[PDB]
This record gives sequence, structure tokens and C-alpha cells, in this order.
Amino acid sequence: KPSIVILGAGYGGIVAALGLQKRLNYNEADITLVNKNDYHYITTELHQPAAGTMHHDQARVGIKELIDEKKIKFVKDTVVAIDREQQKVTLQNGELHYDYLVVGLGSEPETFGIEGLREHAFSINSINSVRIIRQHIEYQFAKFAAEPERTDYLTIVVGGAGFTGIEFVGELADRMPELCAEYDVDPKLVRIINVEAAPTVLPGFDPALVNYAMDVLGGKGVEFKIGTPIKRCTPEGVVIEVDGEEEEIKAATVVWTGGVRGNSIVEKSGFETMRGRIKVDPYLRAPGHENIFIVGDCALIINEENNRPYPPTAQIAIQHGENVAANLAALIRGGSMTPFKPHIRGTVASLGRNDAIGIVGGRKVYGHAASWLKKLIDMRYLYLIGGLSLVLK
Amino acid sequence: KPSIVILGAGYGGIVAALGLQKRLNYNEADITLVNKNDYHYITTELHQPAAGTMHHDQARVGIKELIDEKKIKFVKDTVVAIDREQQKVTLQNGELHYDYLVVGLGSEPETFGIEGLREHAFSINSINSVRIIRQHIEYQFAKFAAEPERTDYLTIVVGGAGFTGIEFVGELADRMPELCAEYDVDPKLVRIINVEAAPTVLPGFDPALVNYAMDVLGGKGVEFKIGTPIKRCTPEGVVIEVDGEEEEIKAATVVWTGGVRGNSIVEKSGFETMRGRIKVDPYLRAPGHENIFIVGDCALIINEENNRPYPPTAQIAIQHGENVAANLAALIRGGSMTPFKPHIRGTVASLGRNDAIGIVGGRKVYGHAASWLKKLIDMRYLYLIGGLSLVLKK
Ligand SMILES: Cc1cc2nc3c(=O)[nH]c(=O)nc-3n(C[C@H](O)[C@H](O)[C@H](O)COP(=O)(O)OP(=O)(O)OC[C@H]3O[C@@H](n4cnc5c(N)ncnc54)[C@H](O)[C@@H]3O)c2cc1C
Ligand SMILES: Cc1cc2nc3c(=O)[nH]c(=O)nc-3n(C[C@H](O)[C@H](O)[C@H](O)COP(=O)(O)OP(=O)(O)OC[C@H]3O[C@@H](n4cnc5c(N)ncnc54)[C@H](O)[C@@H]3O)c2cc1C
Ligand SMILES: NC(=O)c1ccc[n+]([C@@H]2O[C@H](COP(=O)([O-])OP(=O)(O)OC[C@H]3O[C@@H](n4cnc5c(N)ncnc54)[C@H](O)[C@@H]3O)[C@@H](O)[C@H]2O)c1
Repeated sequence: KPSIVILGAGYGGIVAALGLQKRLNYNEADITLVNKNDYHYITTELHQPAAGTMHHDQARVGIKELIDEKKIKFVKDTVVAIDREQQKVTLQNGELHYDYLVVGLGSEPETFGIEGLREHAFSINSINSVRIIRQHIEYQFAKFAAEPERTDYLTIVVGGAGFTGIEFVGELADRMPELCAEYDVDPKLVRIINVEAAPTVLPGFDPALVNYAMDVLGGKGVEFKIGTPIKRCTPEGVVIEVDGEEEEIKAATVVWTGGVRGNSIVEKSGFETMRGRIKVDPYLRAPGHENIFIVGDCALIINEENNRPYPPTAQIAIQHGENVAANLAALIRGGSMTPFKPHIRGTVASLGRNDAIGIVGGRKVYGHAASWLKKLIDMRYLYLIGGLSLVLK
Repeated sequence: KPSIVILGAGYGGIVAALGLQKRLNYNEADITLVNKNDYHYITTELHQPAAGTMHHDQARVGIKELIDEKKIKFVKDTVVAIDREQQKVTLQNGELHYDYLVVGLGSEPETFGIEGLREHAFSINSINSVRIIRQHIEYQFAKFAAEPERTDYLTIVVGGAGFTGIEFVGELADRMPELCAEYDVDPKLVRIINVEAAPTVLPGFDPALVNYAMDVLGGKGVEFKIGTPIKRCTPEGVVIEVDGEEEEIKAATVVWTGGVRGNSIVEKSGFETMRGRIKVDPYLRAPGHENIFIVGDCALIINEENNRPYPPTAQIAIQHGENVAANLAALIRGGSMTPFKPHIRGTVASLGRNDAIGIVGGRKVYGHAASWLKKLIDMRYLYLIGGLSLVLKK
């Protein structure tokens, strides 16, 4: 009968819920899952619908289908704030109560306080957002035939050359032949620009793979501006600093992949956070709070070996949920808990539909091999939450 | 030796060129065809791509494929003005000289000086235009999911309940189930509004056909506002006058089918025009110029029997091309020419993919029968200009 509530049905949230489903026995606890939408979207593949290389429906699944209900109660609503003292959470259309709290609200875009970014730029963070990005670009290409002078319609600027930016421009480059044919556009006129403040694309990554990534993307017509930061964002385009002087790029479409931050709700609810994320204990709990757990991008963990923190990823997020699910079972049964130890296997980044790069098991991988791996790994997630049934669909 | 120049590759233009092609024996005259694009689009079917019910490629064909290269020389360029005195036409990328001139530049949207109409509203008049309208609407639906409070995204206002407007709103209603499913939208929230200044939808049409049209469209959720004029057009929406008082409609998409005028080029070239169109003589030429011919929407014709003017249509435009081609051929070859006599067969209006209305001959038509009738008649044009080969390609 205790009331555990999980906030967000993302990688951290949905796995924690499914873990609880398998682990526990009917009526042992009251579990409620809260989500903004009635569907759970595969964030790792969201860059593809934004380009238009994949339908958005292939990147999402209905939550009710995943759960058997009765054990877990699903609430479709929007979280507003956290009342920790009165162990309750407030929604736009109601209020909920928790004995135990699991926080997996994912990330929010990090704008760095840059002017006009929130107003005039797009983010790849949801099914709704990527649909908007996709239709915006196609809309812009449609307008070009009427006004051939306006080449800014055909200019797409992606801010930041992180994994998200690199994956996106790769998909974008692949789409352009089909896109140009649809709207009678000269492929040569199209400009896809990736702008990176850091001196190198994909900073903190193996130079061998990075150069390979740039080489392939450069061949597909992607343009890279490195050591160039975005100072400001305008409706017309963006403003960048080159050689200590401001320069302007006129782009009808600006996508911001500059970084991510923890959900503002967590920080605004009075938690102590760094970059909006919580530095949790070995048991994935929020300091000074024995009944609160943080999962996914909201959680922050530091590798004891080095001084740097683990990056926010789906891979570690899945591991968060499974750990919390097991630990929650122990707490409900009055048992001890197990410290969280993250096993970070290789990471693979796609460079389009048929190409990819990654370091897996210490070994570097490229080409069709890496592409098949990522497709395989992503499919493994489908099996984890939906079984062979989900993989087929 | 003589230089025949044809302006525009629309219904009037393309048929006139093809008519000359069949009629003449090469080298007899120098024929040049001028078009804004290297393709000829089926304007009668343009309402479907704008809605998104049909691909735009099915509504156009390449001009070079249709014509006999050696006999007719095709120029892809944009007409700027016509110099009647010097008998030359000026383009963005050159100049051309004519002994005989055929003008089929089609129509331009008529805004009637209404504020913001040209700036903030869309027109269904080209391949480029319908693509813009289509992607615009899908874009607004995409934004709605993020902001469910903004129901104006799902509101589409079509100005004028003429022939074009009725076809467009009919196509739109059919699209909505597929469109709503794509962007997770509640169909009940969607509003398709047709605004008519006249007291009745489809003025000057059989009330029986009109009532059927409103009934079918009304069932699909289409809303009609009649006796209501559009005072102004804004990015936010439109302003309308109801019961002598101003009212507001919030619509992300505004499409203007309120009417058309002849191409501005004809008027700016010093021609004498009414509503931008030329009232031609029985030989479809502009008074008193014996060597200039006007075809399609640019031309204005009066029915001798009923004194009322013919509406600007593709059907009469096609007949213009055939008449001018025959008359031009006769003129260079010696003939006495033939006065233009329009044979106006029935007209059919689609009310969606599976429904239609029309008066053919003396009998009124409805349902799948009318739809098949309209589809067949449209196919006749494809055969006329492209043969069985063009007909195959859908
Ligand atoms: C294009 C892209 C590609 C990526 N590829 C990879 C990859 O290949 N490998 C890898 O390891 N990582 C990848 N990542 C990173 C990974 O997707 C994130 O780290 C992952 O989303 C984190 O899991 P999460 O559940 O905490 O976040 P999320 O998946 O975003 O969980 C958010 C969920 O909580 C809901 N929610 C949020 N706020 C509220 C609120 N106020 N009220 C109600 N519901 C709310 C949301 O609707 C959503 O359902 C990628 C990220 C992006 C953008
Ligand atoms: C949705 C819609 C549905 C319709 N359905 C029917 C129907 O069912 N039956 C019927 O009889 N009529 C119908 N009509 C009307 C018909 O389409 C027109 O009346 C017909 O096109 C008139 O012939 P036209 O060649 O003069 O016009 P157009 O087809 O518009 O001729 C214009 C051509 O010349 C080109 N051009 C224009 N300006 C320039 C320029 N400055 N320089 C170079 N090239 C230029 C254009 O690109 C185009 O190729 C419909 C119209 C619309 C909008
Ligand atoms: N295959 C994978 O494992 C995979 C794929 C995608 C994302 N991810 C993870 O998702 C997380 C989110 O990554 P992300 O791509 O959203 O951001 P990021 O933090 O990983 O990279 C941000 C980049 O943007 C640049 N940048 C920031 N501000 C800028 C500005 N004003 N102008 C120009 N450039 C600017 C930074 O230098 C940085 O290189 C990462 O931890 C990443 O590791 C993993």
C-alpha cells in the first residue's frame, strides 16, 4: 500500500516502472506513473524524423500497451512543482502524493542565456518538436521556388557539433536529394552549416573517428565552422564571432544542439543542482532526502577514477531505472539496498542512414559495421521494454 | 520568314502551339514558345495538391516532351512587357521580335484593394503556390501539438465561395482525417471556413446543385459564411463584416479564391482592358491590332445569344488555342480565317475525391457519376496535348 510516484516515462522512468512491474507482487505497493503525453518516445532516434528520413510514429510507443495496469496506475498530465515537505507533487490538472519519489523528467535545452535562442531556434527533444522542425524546413523549401533570390530558405544552421548535432546533419544531408527533387531546388544552392564553439567537432572524442566523421559529412555537403561561437540568434539567422569580429549568417532554419541541462522543475523545487542535475549518492538518491530517487539526465554521477562526470545518455539512464527498481523493492520489503555501479559499454554515433562511428569495447568502429551495431543496439532496447512484439512493430 | 511568338504555356498557349505544330510544314514560319517554367501545369487540378490530396507532379508535364523541337522553339523565361509599337517583347533574359503574337499569360489574383490580402494570403494559381499552401497548412498543424491553446492553427479560412473555393474546401475536408492523425489533432477542433460576400454560395449557379454542395460539404464539417465580406487580412487572420458590424476570425491559414483578373503585363503594356482582360473581336485578336491574338483568361468574350459574358475557364481557353492556330495558319497561308464560335459543354465541380456536382448538357449530375465524368473530361485534355502516352502517366 505505499504510494510510489515516478515522474516522466522516459528511459529512466519507463525502465524503473517496468522493473517494478516484474519485481513486485499485486497490491504490495501503489505505483503511479506521470507523463506529459500518453506515449513514450525513443529519444535516441529523434534526429531522423526531424530530418524527415523516418516517420515519427516509428520513434514512439503507447505507454498503456507497455504496462499491464492494475499494478501500475498511469497518469497523463504535466508536472508543475514538487512539494517535498508535504510529500506531494502538483500537476496542471491535479495533485499527487508520494511516499517514494522517482524523478526522471529528462533534459531541457541549455541556451547559455544566448539572446533569441529560445524564441527563434528549434530543439530536438520531443515528437512534437521534431515534427515542427521537419515541417518548418519543408515549408521553407516550398517558398524558395517563388523567391529564388532568398537562398536563406535553403540554409540550415545547426548550433553545436556534439553527437546530437552531428547525427542530425548526417540525416539532413541524406534527405536533401529527395527534398530538392520535391521542390525543384538546385542541390548546390543548399547549405547545411554546423557551427562549433570548440576548436574541434565532437570535442573530447577520438580524433581518428572525428576526422572520419567530418570527411564523410563534408562529402555529403555539410559545412563545418569550428572555433566559432554563436553570439546571438535572430529571426533572419544567427550571429557568430570569427577572428574576434562578428559575422552574420542568414538562415531561415536554426536548430540548437548546443547542449542539455537538467529539468528546471528539479532546480526550481529547491534541490541543490549543478547544471540542473543532481549529484546523487551511490544509491541514486537525492542528498538529505532518503525517499527521493533521481534517474536519467536529471541524475549526475562522477567517475571515481577520473575527475570528470558521466555524460547524460540513454545507456546510463536505462541502468538507473533498473537499479532504482531493485532498490525500491528492497525498501518496500524492508531490506538493504545495492550501490549503483555504471557499466559503460561502447558508444556509437550515426553519420546518416548507412554510416556510423564509435568506440566499442575499447575498439574503434566505422562504416556499415558501426551502422548495423547502432541499429542492433537500438533494437535491443525495443526488446527490453516491449519484447519481440515491439521489435516487429 | 514570319515570326510567330506565343506568350505563356497554359491552356490557351500550349494548344495554340500544338495546333500550329500539326498544321504547318516546317520552315514556313519561325515559332517560339515562351514560358515562366519549363513545365506546363494542369491548372484545373491544382486545388488537390494545395490540400495535399494529390502530388504536384501529377498536375504538370514537361513542355519539351510535348512539342516538336524542330518545328517549335521553346524559351524558358519571364515576360516583362510588350512593345506594341516596335513589335517586340522584353524578357528578363532577352528580347524577342514578332510578326504575329499570341498572348496567353493567364490570370492574376484580384484583391480588389482589400488591405493585407496580397501580403498575408495565399492563392491557388501555380505549382509553386500550391506547394507553399500545402506545406504551410501542415506546418501550422505541426505547431498545434506544442500549443493546444492556439486553435487558430487548425482554422483555415477560404475567401470566396466560387468554383475554385468549393473544390478546395472539398479537398481539404477529405484530407483532415489523415492530417489530424499525423499531428495528433482532435478533428472536432479543426475549422474549415468558407467566406462569401454574395448572399449565396456559388452565385449564378443552379440552386439545386448549390444546396447539394453545401449539404455534402456541411456534413464533412465545412462551415459557410454567406453575405459576409472580408474587410481586411492580417497575419493573425481576417476581419469580416457581419450584420453591418466588424467581426474577427483567427486563422493561421488564409486562402484567397475571391476572384481573378487578366495578367498585369497586358494592362501595363498599354493595352485597353476591362478587369485586366481584352475584349477581343470575333477573331480573338486585340483591337485594332491585326497581328496580336489573345487567348485564355486574358481574353474577354460576350455571348451573342445571351449578351452575358463567358467566364474565364480552361474549356474555352482550349478552344481559343485551336481557333487561333487555325486562323493564324490560314492568315500566313492565304485563307479567309474563321470567326470564333465557342461550344460550351457541361461543367463539373468536385466535392472531394469521391463526390462531384455538375450540369452537363441539360441534365444535372451528382455523386460518383459526376466524379467519373469530370475525371474523364480532364483525361480528354491530356490526350489532346500528349496523346495516349501522357494519359497513361496518370
Ligand atoms: C537525437 C538524440 C539522439 C540521442 N542518441 C543517443 C544514443 O545513441 N545513445 C545514448 O546512450 N544516448 C543518446 N541520446 C541521449 C538520450 O536520449 C538521453 O540521455 C535520454 O533521453 C535520457 O533519458 P531520460 O528518460 O532521463 O530523458 P527523456 O527520455 O527525455 O525522458 C523525458 C520524459 O519525461 C516527460 N516529461 C518531461 N517533463 C515533464 C513534465 N513537466 N511533466 C510531465 N512529463 C514530463 C517527457 O514528456 C518524457 O516522456 C540522444 C539524445 C538525442 C536528442
Ligand atoms: C483550382 C482551379 C480549378 C479550375 N478548374 C477548372 C475546370 O474544371 N474546368 C475549366 O474549364 N476551368 C477550370 N479552371 C480555370 C482554368 O484553370 C483557367 O481558366 C485556365 O488556365 C485559363 O487558361 P490560361 O492558359 O490563360 O491560364 P494559365 O493556365 O494560368 O496560363 C498561364 C501560363 O503562362 C505562364 N505565365 C504566366 N505569367 C507569365 C509570365 N510573365 N511570363 C512567362 N510565363 C508566364 C504561366 O507559368 C502558365 O504556364 C480552374 C482554375 C483553378 C485555379
Ligand atoms: N551515440 C550516442 O551515444 C549519443 C548520441 C547523441 C547524444 N548523446 C548524448 O546526448 C548528450 C547530449 O549531447 P548534445 O549533442 O545535446 O550536446 P553536447 O553537450 O554533447 O555538445 C554540445 C556542443 O555544442 C557546442 N556549443 C555549445 N554552445 C555553443 C555555441 N553558443 N555556439 C557554438 N557551439 C556551441 C559545445 O562546444 C559542444 O561541443 C551528450 O552527453 C551526448 O553524449 C549520445
